[PDB]
Amino acid sequence: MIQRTPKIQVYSRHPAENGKSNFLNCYVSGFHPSDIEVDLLKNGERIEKVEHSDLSFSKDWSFYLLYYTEFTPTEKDEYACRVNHVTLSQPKIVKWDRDM
Amino acid sequence: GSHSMRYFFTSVSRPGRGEPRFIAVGYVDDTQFVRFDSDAASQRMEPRAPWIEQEGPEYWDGETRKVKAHSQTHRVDLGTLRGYYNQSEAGSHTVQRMYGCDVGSDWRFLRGYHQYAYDGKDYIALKEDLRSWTAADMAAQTTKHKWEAAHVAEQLRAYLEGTCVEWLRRYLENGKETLQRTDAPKTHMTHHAVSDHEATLRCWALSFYPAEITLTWQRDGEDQTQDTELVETRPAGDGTFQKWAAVVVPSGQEQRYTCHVQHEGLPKPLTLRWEP
Amino acid sequence: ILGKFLHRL
Repeated sequence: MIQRTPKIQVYSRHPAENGKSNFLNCYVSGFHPSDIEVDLLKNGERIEKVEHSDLSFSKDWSFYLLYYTEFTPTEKDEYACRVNHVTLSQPKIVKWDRDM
Repeated sequence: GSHSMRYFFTSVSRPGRGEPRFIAVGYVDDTQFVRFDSDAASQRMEPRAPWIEQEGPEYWDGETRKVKAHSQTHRVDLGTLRGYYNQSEAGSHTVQRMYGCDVGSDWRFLRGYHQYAYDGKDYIALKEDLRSWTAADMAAQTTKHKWEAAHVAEQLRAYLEGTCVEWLRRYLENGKETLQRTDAPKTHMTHHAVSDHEATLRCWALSFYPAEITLTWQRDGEDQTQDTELVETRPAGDGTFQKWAAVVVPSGQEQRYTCHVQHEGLPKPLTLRWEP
Repeated sequence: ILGKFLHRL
């Protein structure tokens, strides 16, 4: 059985400008098996209205998914992506950094 | 440029929990155009790009019949491989298949594929000649022999060099505005003080299509991969992609370093430099 | 379009 831990990136669709509508993205890639839990968080609380792409995979058979939600960033609000997978000993929470 | 059509299939067993999850997706280049998901409401092959929505009910009915037959195939495959490997009924396993075709700039056939993984590793694959098989182990030799007697390679060769290429050309004509475009990367540079002694330079490529890109750092003209970080190319969610590459450098020596960007949409590759 | 493929492992 191959198991691969996810790579996780949290970023915006467009350069972030406080008070301007945008999309917040959590891209999880390079993982195996396919079962994965992904939530977007706003100030630590899950966001319900999150969409995700159709499961696909790369040349090495590892999986990738994009999870995304419409949002308007402010200076005050903190965003993060929470991931759980069988390869993780506890869920991983990755904070949105606006230059990554 | 060259183009591809690829179909990707994933079947996942669910011990004690009924029928396998099955998900099929179709791509032209880096653009998804169809899906089927066993969890979804329609139980039909469905459009995922605008340009395919105009295919009529005969196309959808046909694609639905086939994709459901692909689902049933991989449902059986899960049971067969469990038997080949004498695995218990307790665990979840995965079968994946990809097939499809590449064409050159002339839109003529270049390469075909038809290959499988079991629990994340290669199981069997059609060789580039489209006449012979690579079996990963002694279980997969069983499948190879079976497929030789049933002349599976001959059938696949006919589809790959014929039907696959014909339809890829149809899709490239009818999805022209989306599929035949090139969007060159919008590039910039960012900088972070790490300490008195070190800085991070990050070279950005944004809003590009297709996904294929090369970002490299040089120091004094020399390829430099020590102390670099390159993230996986990622979807923006609007049909374009993003990537960045960073280097950690000694304070005050930033002018030695250059970022180089190669992309189909750039008639000359770009060189970026950072200044304070 | 998909192949009309029925072969099993």
